[PDB]
Amino acid sequence: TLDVFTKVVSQADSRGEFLSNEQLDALANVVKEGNKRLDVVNRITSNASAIVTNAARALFEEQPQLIAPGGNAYTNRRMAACLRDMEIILRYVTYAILAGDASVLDDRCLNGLRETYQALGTPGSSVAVGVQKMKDAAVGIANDPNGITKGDCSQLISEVASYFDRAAAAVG
Amino acid sequence: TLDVFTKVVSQADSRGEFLSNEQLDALANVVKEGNKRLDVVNRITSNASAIVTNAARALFEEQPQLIAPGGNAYTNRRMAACLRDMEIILRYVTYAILAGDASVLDDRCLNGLRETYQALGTPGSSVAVGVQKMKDAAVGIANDPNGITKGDCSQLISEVASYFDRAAAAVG
Amino acid sequence: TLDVFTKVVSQADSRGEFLSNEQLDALANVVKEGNKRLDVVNRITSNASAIVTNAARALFEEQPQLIAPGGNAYTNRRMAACLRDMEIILRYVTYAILAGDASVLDDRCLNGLRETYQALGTPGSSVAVGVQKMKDAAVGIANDPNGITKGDCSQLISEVASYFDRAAAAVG
Amino acid sequence: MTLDVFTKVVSQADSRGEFLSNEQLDALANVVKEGNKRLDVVNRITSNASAIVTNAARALFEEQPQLIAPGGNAYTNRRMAACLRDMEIILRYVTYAILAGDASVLDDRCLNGLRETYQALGTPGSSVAVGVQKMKDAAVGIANDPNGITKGDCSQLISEVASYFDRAAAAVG
Amino acid sequence: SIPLLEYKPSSQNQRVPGYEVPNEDTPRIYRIEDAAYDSELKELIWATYRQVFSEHVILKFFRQGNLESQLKNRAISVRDFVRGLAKSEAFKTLVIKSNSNYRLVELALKRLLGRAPYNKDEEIAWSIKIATNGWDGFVDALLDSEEYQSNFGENIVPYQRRRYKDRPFNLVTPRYGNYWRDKLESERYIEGDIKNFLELAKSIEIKTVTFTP
Amino acid sequence: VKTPITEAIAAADTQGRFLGNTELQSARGRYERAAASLEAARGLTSNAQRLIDGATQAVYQKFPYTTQTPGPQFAADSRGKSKCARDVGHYLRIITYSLVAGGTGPLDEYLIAGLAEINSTFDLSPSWYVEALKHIKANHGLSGQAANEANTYIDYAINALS
Amino acid sequence: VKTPITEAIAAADTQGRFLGNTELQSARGRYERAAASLEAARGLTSNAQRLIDGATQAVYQKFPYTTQTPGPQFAADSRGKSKCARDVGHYLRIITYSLVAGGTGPLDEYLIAGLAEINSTFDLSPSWYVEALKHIKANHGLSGQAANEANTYIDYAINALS
Amino acid sequence: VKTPITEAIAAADTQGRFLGNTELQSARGRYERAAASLEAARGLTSNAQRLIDGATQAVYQKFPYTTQTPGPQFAADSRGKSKCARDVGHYLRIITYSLVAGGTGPLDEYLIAGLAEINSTFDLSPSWYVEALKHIKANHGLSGQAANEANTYIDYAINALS
Ligand SMILES: *[C@H](C)[C@H]1/C(=C/c2[nH]c(/C=C3N=C(/C=C4\NC(=O)C(CC)=C4C)C(C)=C\3CCC(=O)O)c(CCC(=O)O)c2C)NC(=O)[C@@H]1C
Ligand SMILES: *[C@H](C)[C@H]1/C(=C/c2[nH]c(/C=C3N=C(/C=C4\NC(=O)C(CC)=C4C)C(C)=C\3CCC(=O)O)c(CCC(=O)O)c2C)NC(=O)[C@@H]1C
Ligand SMILES: *[C@H](C)[C@H]1/C(=C/c2[nH]c(/C=C3N=C(/C=C4\NC(=O)C(CC)=C4C)C(C)=C\3CCC(=O)O)c(CCC(=O)O)c2C)NC(=O)[C@@H]1C
Ligand SMILES: CCC1=C(C)/C(=C/C2=NC(=C\c3[nH]c(/C=C4\NC(=O)[C@H](C)[C@H]4CC)c(C)c3CCC(=O)O)/C(CCC(=O)O)=C2C)NC1=O
Ligand SMILES: CCC1=C(C)/C(=C/C2=NC(=C\c3[nH]c(/C=C4\NC(=O)[C@H](C)[C@H]4CC)c(C)c3CCC(=O)O)/C(CCC(=O)O)=C2C)NC1=O
Ligand SMILES: CCC1=C(C)/C(=C/C2=NC(=C\c3[nH]c(/C=C4\NC(=O)[C@H](C)[C@H]4CC)c(C)c3CCC(=O)O)/C(CCC(=O)O)=C2C)NC1=O
Ligand SMILES: CCC1=C(C)/C(=C/C2=NC(=C\c3[nH]c(/C=C4\NC(=O)[C@H](C)[C@H]4CC)c(C)c3CCC(=O)O)/C(CCC(=O)O)=C2C)NC1=O
Ligand SMILES: CCC1=C(C)/C(=C/C2=NC(=C\c3[nH]c(/C=C4\NC(=O)[C@H](C)[C@H]4CC)c(C)c3CCC(=O)O)/C(CCC(=O)O)=C2C)NC1=O
Ligand SMILES: CCC1=C(C)/C(=C/C2=NC(=C\c3[nH]c(/C=C4\NC(=O)[C@H](C)[C@H]4CC)c(C)c3CCC(=O)O)/C(CCC(=O)O)=C2C)NC1=O
Ligand SMILES: CCC1=C(C)/C(=C/C2=NC(=C\c3[nH]c(/C=C4\NC(=O)[C@H](C)[C@H]4CC)c(C)c3CCC(=O)O)/C(CCC(=O)O)=C2C)NC1=O
Ligand SMILES: CCC1=C(C)/C(=C/C2=NC(=C\c3[nH]c(/C=C4\NC(=O)[C@H](C)[C@H]4CC)c(C)c3CCC(=O)O)/C(CCC(=O)O)=C2C)NC1=O
Ligand SMILES: CCC1=C(C)/C(=C/C2=NC(=C\c3[nH]c(/C=C4\NC(=O)[C@H](C)[C@H]4CC)c(C)c3CCC(=O)O)/C(CCC(=O)O)=C2C)NC1=O
Repeated sequence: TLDVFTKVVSQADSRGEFLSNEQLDALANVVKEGNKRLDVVNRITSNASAIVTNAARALFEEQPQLIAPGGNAYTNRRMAACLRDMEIILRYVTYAILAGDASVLDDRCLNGLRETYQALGTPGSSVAVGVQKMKDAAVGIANDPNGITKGDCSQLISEVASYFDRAAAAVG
Repeated sequence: TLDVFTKVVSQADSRGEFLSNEQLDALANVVKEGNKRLDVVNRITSNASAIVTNAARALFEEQPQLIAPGGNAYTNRRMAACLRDMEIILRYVTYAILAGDASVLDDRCLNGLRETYQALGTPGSSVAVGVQKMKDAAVGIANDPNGITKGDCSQLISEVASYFDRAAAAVG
Repeated sequence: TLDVFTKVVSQADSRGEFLSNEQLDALANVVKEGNKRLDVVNRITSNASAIVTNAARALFEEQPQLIAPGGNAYTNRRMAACLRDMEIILRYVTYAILAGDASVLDDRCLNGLRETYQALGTPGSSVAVGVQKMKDAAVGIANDPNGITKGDCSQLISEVASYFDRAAAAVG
Repeated sequence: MTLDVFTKVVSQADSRGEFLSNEQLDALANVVKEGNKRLDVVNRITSNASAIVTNAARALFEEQPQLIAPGGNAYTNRRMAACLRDMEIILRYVTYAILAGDASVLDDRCLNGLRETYQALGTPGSSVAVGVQKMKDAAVGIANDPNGITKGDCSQLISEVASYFDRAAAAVG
Repeated sequence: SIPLLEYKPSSQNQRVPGYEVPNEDTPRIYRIEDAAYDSELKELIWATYRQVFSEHVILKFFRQGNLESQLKNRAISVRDFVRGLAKSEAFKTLVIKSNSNYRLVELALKRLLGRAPYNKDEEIAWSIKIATNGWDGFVDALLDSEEYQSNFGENIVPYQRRRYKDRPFNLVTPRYGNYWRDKLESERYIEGDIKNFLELAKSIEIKTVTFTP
Repeated sequence: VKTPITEAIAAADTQGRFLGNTELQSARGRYERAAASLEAARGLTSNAQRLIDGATQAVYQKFPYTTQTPGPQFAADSRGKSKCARDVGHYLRIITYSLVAGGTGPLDEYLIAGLAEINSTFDLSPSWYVEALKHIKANHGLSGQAANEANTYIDYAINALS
Repeated sequence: VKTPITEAIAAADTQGRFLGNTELQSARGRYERAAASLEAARGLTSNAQRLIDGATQAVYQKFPYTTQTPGPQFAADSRGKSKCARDVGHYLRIITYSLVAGGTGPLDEYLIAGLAEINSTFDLSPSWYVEALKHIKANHGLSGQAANEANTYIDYAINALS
Repeated sequence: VKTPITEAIAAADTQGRFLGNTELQSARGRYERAAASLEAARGLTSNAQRLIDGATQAVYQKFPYTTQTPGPQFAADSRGKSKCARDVGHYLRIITYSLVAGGTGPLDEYLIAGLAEINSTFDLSPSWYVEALKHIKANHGLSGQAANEANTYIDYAINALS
């Protein structure tokens, strides 16, 4: 579990020198964009369950053979696997957005997902489409201004689109 | 853990259609041969400990190097391994006879026996021979009529000879 | 005549979908870097006439038979002919940097130019030795900083030189 | 159970089943204003945590010399260490209760079985109370003095700390 | 003393919730407080032997009389009872003479915690503690772990948590390791070899004379 | 899956002992029960198109708003009503599965595990399928011992919905 | 209960160490936040009779069958509508509790624990209270940053219902 | 490492739930604390050569025998005094690390873990570095609230030595 701060700390520990001035200048900018980071993370967990069901319908339409019999997500028990576990991507993504680093995302939700499926028979490609259907809606939920002050966070939202693309490409 | 019934159920679940008429005609025959299934299974467990010791002496004569020193079954602890264990084949075989299916036999007593011996040094072939010495005596115990009504069960006894041959060939 | 703004419309019309949010974040960077280009473009057009003769101080000095009797730049209207349209390269390269996409460049300097240049009898390869000499002088002026606030202009400059390389490829 | 000053009012207002009254929100707004003084007092104790354990230990083991004398309950180096280690555990659960502003965390961890556990142990309860009462006059005195800080009178807040040690002392001896 | 080596956890069938509501092939995970009888406690005392040792090593000589008596009395909690079998020198000769340190991590997680190890780097992580704390100290740190005490609870026999399609662990892991087997082949006593006569051949003195012409 | 044959097997496995007469008597209780249960399954498979037509129309008359309210969850559009006959057509399979298997195994493994988990998410009210099964409970037309056997699995599914 | 003061306490308890600067910075994040949250609670307590009247009438117009269908679960009789204002009157207490406590503690301990457990039994559809809270989300009349903080708890309850 | 951002993360991980408002308020508390802590780190990095010269000479005047006694452990030879400025030069890095990280993470992971373990072996008395840090505590020259934040990590290291 690493931060943006402890990323710089563990990197400066390996060289064994003091923290340089521009690194403190860069981390002072993260303090200024710190309140926008709580704007984006609070907006996802408020719309957490609404974006799980909405991305599930768009997945199970466009691959109909899954909930069809013989499919990997056919029975009601497995189905509650491939639906409730779509939160677990979002659980570890919004951890990484609030952390600002992809270390927590890597060793919990990324380290064995492409591992565990060969023994399970779950198709890797189907999951990728699913997380990639979360990404265009999770970015779109945090994009629109309604009752918040207007700001610019395109340099910060691209981190969120990178986090889903890190989660997608490591499996499929 | 599967039956003959749940074999048809899980097969009919994958196609997603109702149960056909001849499948119910075939399962009605299993009801009629259900009382012959009870007698054969019951007989084995009555002669369980007598067929473990009798197959052990015929094994340890015809391969004398096992209980000879340096052998894999030389010491008593090891010896009480190879002897008691011989019940565990019979424990999972008579489960499969009463189940009428080889699913319980496969994932408990067959799934790692050919696995576990390379790390153990036990000879796989010798174990296979021992189970094949159970098979000609277990069939011969259930074959002879003494104080039971005469019937025909050659189509059912061949399932038992198939179960030991499934247990034998998966190891050696 | 296409643009950066209009070409990301035109392929988006061909697929018939609404413009995605990461295309708008792409165009937001185009607006962001827009101010520098106007500044960059103005320096080329203000030194437009100074580039052409300084390229003609080497286009003819390196291949000196061209103005010597017999070459196709020999007589005086023939000489004024390769200053009449040495600048038309600069007239449309500056249109390409303004639009930000080379689709207005390829209709005028790249479309039928290689056809006339074997119909007339002019050396086609002797143009692209000196259009490279324009690019060596164009990016020297556009990068040089005098009385201007400093920001990285690496992205704009590399693909300014890509327009000259497209201008040399379809003539040679 | 772990309770706040806020969840004290919440669980009390839950039992009556009515909305939160206006003066309760007026009282909790005052706790927000004294919230920065609460971090002043809690940060000053844990910075002087190990210095006040050793200093209260010497004043205890002088004035009752029979403890580290042979036959005493804190004689050998093992029991001694346990007693020494423990004196932090009062301070661990006291400064939890100061930052909580409530004595619920102090009660069910460090108070619920201390007067219980000593009859089976043979440790003297009265002596322990003295040890904690020697912490209290030094912990109040550490947070009292002002060096390089804004001066305000929280005397209404320091009396909560003197109440917390007196709650911890009187429940054992 | 020193905090443990930091290990990354992999994806594992028990690490997450799974929505199986009681399946049949799942264990019968026993409790001490149900019993109220002579009868129930003999079955419960047998299933804990079946977990920690294994069925094959469940012989009467190994079994402890004092421990069995305690469960009936109820003086000792079943979680306090498993400490008897893991720190039993009848158990210790069977598994600690024959298994390396990294296998000793894996076997204790596979039986006592009833879980597969996550990765390789965490058997390295638990390894330092065992060498310093002993075998008893590593077992003591495993049973007083927060993970063991919350999920098994206080009085429930060890078992495997989630095995939708997963090998039984007794079958999956041998009592001893692949290393200790190779010693048994090395000390097999081959018959009719030149190697056992090598220590006799050097004791015999031989003098050789060569003539050149 | 759960079957009173395999219930006798998995119980004897944990004790590590042979199939005694305790586990053996559980088998013939399953066997002679099938003869009153297999023609209880034949009464449902022959009447397959009747009941899924009957229960679907019974739901609409019980809840008249579910045909009018606009939403994916409801049956306002055609693909809702196409998904209507799929769902109750999926219930009658498992009841015929669990009647033939003789236990509540297929009802456990294929229907009710996570059934209360999904209905919170897709806002499918379970009282919809309660009235759907209660039409099948009254319209099956089975008589005698076989009817009793087919009647419990309908009621076992209802208590799992609630 | 869960409070980011006590979240800092219970985390430092399991490690067995003093309140360092790690747990201390979690306190002033709760403190400052209260000044935008306490008048977020004052906006709800002053408008108490408005919202429970507003959300109850919003439920009936959204679901017109719940006033007509005969059953205890519904609001056909008078004691149903008496239990209607009790339920949404019970929701607004915990939102004002969890705004004042500053965490999702009282929402965890008093509302959503076993909330999906009871609604399967009494066949109370959770989509009833979804539309009830969404009326409060649009008509609470609060403004600014404080209102936004107050709102999350409305949306945190909705995701717990679904 | 320990950071009150990651303290909020690892706490929400074991419960297996999303980042609610409980963990979110722990973030802001770290954020606005940095603005009184980053120029608290700038006061130490600018005065780097002053303090390691000051604390090393303060140790020799406090303990005059440590310059005279013959031994590797002491500072009699030149390589002892070369290892003197290395050690206190290593302390000031972690204090600037733990001020910038905002928690006692780098003090835990890099300094005090096994710090009482090595000093028994190399017979380095911890009271040497107590007086070394107490010179830095009085002579770091920082003022205001930011200075106070820096001071706690100095006092947190002293209690770890004792
Ligand atoms: C010291 C001021 C007094 C004193 C103390 C003393 N304590 C013990 C032994 C133990 N004390 C505890 C205490 C706690 N456990 C908790 O969980 C908490 C709350 C966080 C507390 C306060 C425990 C568990 C033990 C025993 C085992 C262990 O510590 O690990 C002893 C040891 C006595 C003996 O014979 O063993 C002593 C001597 N002694 C005095 O005289 C003082 C009044
Ligand atoms: C989902 C988009 C796809 C899909 C999934 C599906 N998964 C399973 C079963 C399991 N999935 C896991 C996954 C994890 N465990 C972890 O610890 C983590 C990281 C935190 C993950 C991602 C596990 C352990 C299982 C086994 C059962 C369990 O959940 O405990 C199934 C069931 C398959 C079966 O045969 O039983 C399915 C269907 N299915 C799809 O179609 C999607 C493409
Ligand atoms: C010493 C000359 C070199 C060195 C040592 C060093 N090792 C580690 C980490 C570990 N060491 C072990 C070693 C053992 N484990 C065993 O069970 C046994 C036999 C009983 C041995 C010899 C293990 C498992 C580890 C992993 C972590 C652990 O302590 O439990 C470290 C710490 C490194 C780190 O934390 O990353 C060090 C310093 N390393 C050197 O630099 C010397 C060259
Ligand atoms: C953890 C609890 C918490 C939250 C949620 C929080 C949010 C928060 N967002 C703020 C500002 C802001 N937040 C945004 C966010 C955005 N504007 C846009 O148009 C974008 C689409 C979007 C980012 C994607 C902006 C633009 C501001 C302006 C003020 C600033 O820069 O902070 C501020 C400044 C102070 C104030 O508003 O009173 C707060 C409080 N503060 C807290 O303490
Ligand atoms: C439920 C399915 C199942 C089976 C069958 C199984 C077998 C199994 N037999 C083992 C050992 C053994 N297996 C044997 C058996 C034999 N060795 C011989 O010499 C004979 C040739 C042969 C018997 C015919 C013996 C003697 C041991 C003890 C060897 C040792 O301790 O090193 C071991 C390792 C130690 C143990 O726990 O006892 C396993 C895992 N485990 C399973 O989970
Ligand atoms: C679970 C405990 C249990 C057992 C063991 C059991 C067995 C059993 N086997 C029976 C019949 C029978 N069992 C057999 C079996 C055979 N005859 C042969 O010649 C073949 C070699 C062999 C089959 C391979 C036959 C032929 C009958 C005649 C009656 C019938 O069809 O059931 C019957 C009919 C009723 C009776 O005998 O009183 C019983 C009770 N019933 C039980 O409740
Ligand atoms: C608007 C875009 C555009 C361009 C650029 C263009 C070029 C162009 N240059 C031409 C001739 C020419 N082009 C050149 C140029 C050169 N020859 C040389 O010796 C030099 C190497 C080189 C100049 C660097 C010369 C000297 C002629 C006259 C050749 C002739 O009359 O045969 C001709 C044929 C006759 C003409 O109308 O003048 C065309 C069409 N036409 C276009 O419509
Ligand atoms: C159409 C009339 C027009 C022009 C010409 C124009 C140019 C222009 N260039 C600007 C900035 C700038 N322009 C440059 C350009 C460069 N710096 C380098 O070192 C590179 C070599 C070079 C690009 C190749 C840079 C770096 C800035 C910094 C400010 C900014 O990002 O806009 C700005 C910002 C506002 C200002 O300067 O007052 C202006 C006005 N604005 C106008 O309205
Ligand atoms: C000797 C008796 C005494 C005390 C106790 C005292 C404390 C004290 N702390 C203050 C401020 C403060 N105290 C803190 C302390 C902190 N905030 C955090 O979030 C951190 C976790 C923590 C430090 C670790 C802060 C942030 C302020 C803001 C005002 C200031 O800078 O002084 C002030 C400013 C004036 C006032 O509050 O009325 C007082 C009075 N003054 C006194 O006369
Ligand atoms: C094999 C056993 C089995 C069954 C029966 C089953 C049902 C089931 N029906 C669903 C949705 C649905 N179920 C229905 C059915 C209905 N809604 C109505 O309006 C009508 C009242 C009613 C039909 C009479 C509809 C329309 C949907 C789509 C709802 C949505 O997409 O939100 C869903 C969630 C999404 C899906 O994959 O399609 C499941 C899991 N799943 C199973 O594994
Ligand atoms: C403190 C948080 C809290 C809430 C909110 C809560 C609700 C709650 N409402 C209930 C029943 C009820 N809930 C309602 C409410 C409604 N039904 C309708 O028809 C309307 C659509 C809707 C109101 C808008 C009614 C009428 C009953 C009685 C139903 C019955 O008795 O079967 C019940 C079961 C019986 C009871 O004790 O009264 C609970 C537990 N319990 C809690 O602990
Ligand atoms: C990055 C943070 C960091 C620090 C600061 C650190 C200090 C440290 N200093 C050590 C020894 C030492 N430390 C000193 C320093 C002193 N002794 C004296 O006599 C003087 C009073 C004093 C200096 C002012 C000396 C001379 C040794 C060698 C002692 C020996 O070899 O026994 C040792 C043990 C052996 C070693 O690897 O060199 C450590 C671990 N280690 C760390 O990882």
